[PDB]
Amino acid sequence: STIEEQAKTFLDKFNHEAEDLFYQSSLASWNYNTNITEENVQNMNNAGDKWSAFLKEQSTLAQMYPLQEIQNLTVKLQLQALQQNGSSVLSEDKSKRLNTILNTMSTIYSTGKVCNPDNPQECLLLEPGLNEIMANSLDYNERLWAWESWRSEVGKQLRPLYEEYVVLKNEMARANHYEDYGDYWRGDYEVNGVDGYDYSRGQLIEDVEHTFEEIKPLYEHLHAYVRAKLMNAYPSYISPIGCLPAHLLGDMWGRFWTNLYSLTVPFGQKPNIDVTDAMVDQAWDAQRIFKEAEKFFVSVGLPNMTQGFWENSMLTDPGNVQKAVCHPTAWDLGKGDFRILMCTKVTMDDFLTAHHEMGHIQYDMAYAAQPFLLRNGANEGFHEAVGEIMSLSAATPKHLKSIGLLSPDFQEDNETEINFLLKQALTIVGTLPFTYMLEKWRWMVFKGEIPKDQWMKKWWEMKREIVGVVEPVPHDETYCDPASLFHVSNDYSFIRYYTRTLYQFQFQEALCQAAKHEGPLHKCDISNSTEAGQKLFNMLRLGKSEPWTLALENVVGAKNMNVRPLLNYFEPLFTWLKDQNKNSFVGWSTDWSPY
Amino acid sequence: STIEEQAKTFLDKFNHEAEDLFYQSSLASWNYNTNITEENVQNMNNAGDKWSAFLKEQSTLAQMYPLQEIQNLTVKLQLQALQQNGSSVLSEDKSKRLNTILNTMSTIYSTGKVCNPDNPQECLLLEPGLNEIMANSLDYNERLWAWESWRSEVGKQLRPLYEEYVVLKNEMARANHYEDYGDYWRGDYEVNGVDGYDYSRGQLIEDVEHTFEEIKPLYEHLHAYVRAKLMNAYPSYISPIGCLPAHLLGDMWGRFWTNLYSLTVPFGQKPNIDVTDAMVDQAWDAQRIFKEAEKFFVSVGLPNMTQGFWENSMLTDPGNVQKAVCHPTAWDLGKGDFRILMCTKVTMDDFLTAHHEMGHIQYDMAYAAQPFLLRNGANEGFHEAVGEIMSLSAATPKHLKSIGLLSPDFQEDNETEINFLLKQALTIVGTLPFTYMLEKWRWMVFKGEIPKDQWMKKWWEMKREIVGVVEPVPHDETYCDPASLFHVSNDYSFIRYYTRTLYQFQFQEALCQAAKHEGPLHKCDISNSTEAGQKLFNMLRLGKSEPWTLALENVVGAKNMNVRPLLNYFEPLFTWLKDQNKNSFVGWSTDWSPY
Amino acid sequence: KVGGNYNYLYRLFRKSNLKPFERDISTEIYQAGNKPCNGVAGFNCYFPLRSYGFRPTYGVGHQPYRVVVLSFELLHAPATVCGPKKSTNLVKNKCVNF
Ligand SMILES: *[C@@H]1O[C@H](CO)[C@@H](O)[C@H](O)[C@H]1NC(C)=O
Ligand SMILES: *[C@@H]1O[C@H](CO)[C@@H](O)[C@H](O)[C@H]1NC(C)=O
Ligand SMILES: *[C@@H]1O[C@H](CO)[C@@H](O)[C@H](O)[C@H]1NC(C)=O
Ligand SMILES: *[C@@H]1O[C@H](CO)[C@@H](O)[C@H](O)[C@H]1NC(C)=O
Ligand SMILES: [Cl-]
Ligand SMILES: [Cl-]
Ligand SMILES: [Zn+2]
Ligand SMILES: [Zn+2]
Repeated sequence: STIEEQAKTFLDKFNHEAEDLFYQSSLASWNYNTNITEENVQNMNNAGDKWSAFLKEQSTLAQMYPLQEIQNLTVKLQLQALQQNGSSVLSEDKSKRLNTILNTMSTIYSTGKVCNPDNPQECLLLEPGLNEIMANSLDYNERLWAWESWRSEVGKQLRPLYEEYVVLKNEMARANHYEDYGDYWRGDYEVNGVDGYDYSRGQLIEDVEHTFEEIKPLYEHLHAYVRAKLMNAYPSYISPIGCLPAHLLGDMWGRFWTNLYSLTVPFGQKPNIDVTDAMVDQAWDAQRIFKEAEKFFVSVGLPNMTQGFWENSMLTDPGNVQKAVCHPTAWDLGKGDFRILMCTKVTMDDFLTAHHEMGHIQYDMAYAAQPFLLRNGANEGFHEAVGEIMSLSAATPKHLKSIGLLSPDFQEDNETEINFLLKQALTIVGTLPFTYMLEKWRWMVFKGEIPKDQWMKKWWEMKREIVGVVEPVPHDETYCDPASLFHVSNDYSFIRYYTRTLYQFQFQEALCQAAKHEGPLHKCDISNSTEAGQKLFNMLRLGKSEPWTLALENVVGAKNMNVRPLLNYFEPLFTWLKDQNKNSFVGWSTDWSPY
Repeated sequence: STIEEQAKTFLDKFNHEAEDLFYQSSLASWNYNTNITEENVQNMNNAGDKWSAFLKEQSTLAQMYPLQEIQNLTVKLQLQALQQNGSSVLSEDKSKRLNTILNTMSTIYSTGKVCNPDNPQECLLLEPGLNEIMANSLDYNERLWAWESWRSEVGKQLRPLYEEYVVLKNEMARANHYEDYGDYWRGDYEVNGVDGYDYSRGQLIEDVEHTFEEIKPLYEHLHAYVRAKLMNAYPSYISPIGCLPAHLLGDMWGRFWTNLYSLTVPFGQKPNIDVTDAMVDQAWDAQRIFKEAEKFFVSVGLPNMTQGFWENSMLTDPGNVQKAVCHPTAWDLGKGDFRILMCTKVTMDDFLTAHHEMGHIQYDMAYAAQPFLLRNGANEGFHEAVGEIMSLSAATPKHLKSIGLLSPDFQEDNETEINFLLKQALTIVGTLPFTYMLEKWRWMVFKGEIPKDQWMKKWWEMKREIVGVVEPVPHDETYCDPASLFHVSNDYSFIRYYTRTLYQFQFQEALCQAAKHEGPLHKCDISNSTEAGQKLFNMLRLGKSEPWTLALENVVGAKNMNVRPLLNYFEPLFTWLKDQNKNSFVGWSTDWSPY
Repeated sequence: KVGGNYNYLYRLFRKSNLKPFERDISTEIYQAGNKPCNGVAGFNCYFPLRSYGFRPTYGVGHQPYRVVVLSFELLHAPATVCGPKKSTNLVKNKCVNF
């Protein structure tokens, strides 16, 4: 019997046993999340350790196959996903050291608390209080001091840990026949063994740079507009032709500019489209919202949720007697068990989040007929894109007025359209440069193109050049601004939020063509579009059993990433900004600084 | 849908539309040629401009395909033949300049007229009068002065134009991802994308030099014999061991030595085989000659001519009331329409020319089932070779006596055989060195290996070294002898007459083996040889849908050009010359000159 | 005609193959590319029907050929479709086979 038969038998046995054990582990984790108790904590803990040990021993047994004689691409991909040695390649000492470094990084970031000179006992941590200030504080000195102190307190303590983590991850990935940990991360988009759809790790950086080359103009104009609008709220601090401070972006790190809508509102006289009060007047609840989302999804042509979903899923907070995590979560426990954990309130935000979670559950159910090792999205960005397209199509005025939320005696106008487009750009296109520069800096650090004595200098220079955000005060090299972010200190890839942000519009523009849309892309609704629903399901069904490029070709018709749909989405907003971005010089001078 | 389906659809649409429009254009051009009238001229003009504009717009639309993802060699070749940008790559200014240069070159060569010191009003142009002199004049001074004056008048005026044309074509071809225009010309023989039959452009020069290395001895002996025979006709002017003047070759440029048979006749007592008077005695006409050619072609196993051929083709001059071009022409109007335009007279020359045109039409009909972009010969030399093999096989005494032209009471002898072989060598092998040296000089000029201040010097040195033709008088560098030729000033490739001259004998020797020949190659007749006819049709049917090397392998069995058949054809003549070329030293001394 | 008979058109592109004895008059723009083209003739969006342009100078392979298919099948209702039944003469005063 050739190695192929042995591999097939081992993969079948592993599929069965891992399905069982992963269902057990997901059930324990769900019981813990839905009810925070020591017993459920112990259940989650023992289930998790047993599942992880089973996976590790199976991977150890899977390494006994050379993988070069096999020809079945499915078995090949399953083994590649199961044969990855991982952190066990390094000696045990490096393993313990890296685990300790990661643990202390995560704890210092979580348990970080900043003491202030205002009072000896007025310390506030990051999540509460500090974010409230960074979001709603209009005082220059207050937010400046907070933004400076958080960094000076966290990055200065994390820098000695990052200096170890970088080199440790570099020596770990390099041992795995990779160039560095940055390349190991890019291995997710790696496609090999299939001519016509292959995709190397190195092509990702080039394609991302090419897409940013086209993203730049719209972001340049948006930044110019935000600057011109911030001169009145923060006078005597902003330059006409210079960059913007880092503590005026609305958040601790400036990842999202949602908090700037209150200051850069084009037309604040007319309020935005909000159906909150319109829901309580009709006595709406979580059940009704989720059933409306169900009717919307099935109208597109997707299957109805499982019976166990409405029975086992907890869609409303039972109160502070069964305590649970109030984060919107999609739970695919496996073996046909799907649930959604969300403290659904009567609000438009909860409506959109429920639509997103239902779309995620639909995606999860699409590829339910695939092996355990292939029961996942095409890549790290496809799932979130599929989940966000639903929230986008649902937030349109036409959909809100078709289901009875928006009154028929109201016709959208250009003012509200521009307002909504700009508010969406604050978070969709306003965060693309941040993610791009962060990922580029991390890649260059992992590759070694940036020496250890030039980390913060190169970071700030790249910030000034790409995002146009200048440093408020001089920063010594002992600082560590990148580590101040959750995804950087917690060892999480950040490029997913860029590729996913592009795939979102790639799918939106690909489904509007099937629905026979006749207006702008931001007014498209895939509701009642059976052809678009089927075209999407034909890709969600594949999951990970096929390359991500082939999956993209099924829906969008293109083999590689494309950003033209993103620009087409904000084309009216782009024209409006160009018409408004003529009172001052467009662009920023990186040589200028507020100090 | 992959790019391949789009390419196939576009190619089908283009095939249909281009077939229609090219049939229209060919019909207009035929109506013009067969009847020179302003109305037919306007028809040809508008049809031609519309067809050219259609072709240009289609090529512009064809460039939208990368051509690297496609794998079908047929579609690949069709696109390559249709995607060639051509002269449109350069800026419009260079285009207008090159068009003006070409136009003025062609007009100056055509409208060139030489005034002479004999009388102030005794000017004669090139085609009439001057050629008569250069062919039949036996006076040294007369032909010398004519040969010198034509050059001094035409080349001196064309040199400033050639200095521009060379650089313009070099900058044009180089922009097309080529090395120079000389390399662009060699692209016709380029074969790529098919291992085992590939052929690069650079290999053509090496193979041509290798074939000339074997052509040299026979040409050396032929030149020695012609020189030894010219000493009696032009005494006091020719050297025993030196080269030959340029004005004693029988033509303005010495391309063909046919006019030297009257002077270098081995045995002038016995006349050559001429069936002219034997045809008028039997009341022969164009119809009978063409029907005999038809019977000969079908006897080999080829299909009969189309019914429209005998109905639409004009095979005899109707007189000077429907004026037409008296040049023997094969017309493939397309869509199954084939015609032959020739003022067929009662002469052996007309017989051979009609056989040639009928063979060309047979070749054209062979690949009639191929796409429009592939309805052509394997290369620029295969068509003329296929047309000349028929005239060669038809001019044999056995064929002339089998059809009733030659009397049965006449058995060929060695004297007439040697006479015919030598007269054939005057035009077949006597012109190979001229073509070879001309093409080599043009290639070296296009590549830049010859500086601008060494054009004529290198030209004359290469002439002396290869062809053994010395310059009669000192020539200043303002002269331009190459431009004096039609094919050089009119921007026409000249290597076709060499590769074709070799393919002729390659096919002749390849078909004689199938006919079970038992004598010399010059006595072979492919008549009544069904196997040879089928072997030839199996290659003519391919046309351009397959590489020229594969086509050559089908008939000759060799993948590359070969000249051994050429030497085998003139092997008896070679032995006779060697036996006769012992009264004087064989070869020429390039250091000697008549001045 | 000497100028070309462009009255006869034929379909060159179609989404799928026609069924037996199927008739399709649709003249919609065949989508050869990725986008629908919004129903306009352009790049990657070709018109399905093409003309013939028969001329008297065309070859036998391209000349027009009028084709017909009389076509005869079986069901229930008896039919008047039945060939002519001929006849002979009338003889009298002699027993024959009628
Ligand atoms: C590949 O594996 C799948 C699942 O085991 C199987 O159905 C398929 O036939 C295999 N193909 C080959 C030819 O190995
Ligand atoms: C979908 O169909 C329903 C029922 O006809 C209709 O009420 C709703 O407006 C439609 N939605 C859209 C915008 O297509
Ligand atoms: C190549 O083109 C030919 C002729 O159109 C077609 O018959 C064949 O299927 C094509 N092959 C490929 C590999 O595309
Ligand atoms: C071909 O056959 C014809 C018919 O008999 C005959 O007249 C002729 O001699 C043959 N041609 C040759 C030279 O083989
Ligand atoms: Cl920062
Ligand atoms: Cl010359
Ligand atoms: Zn999500
Ligand atoms: Zn010819």
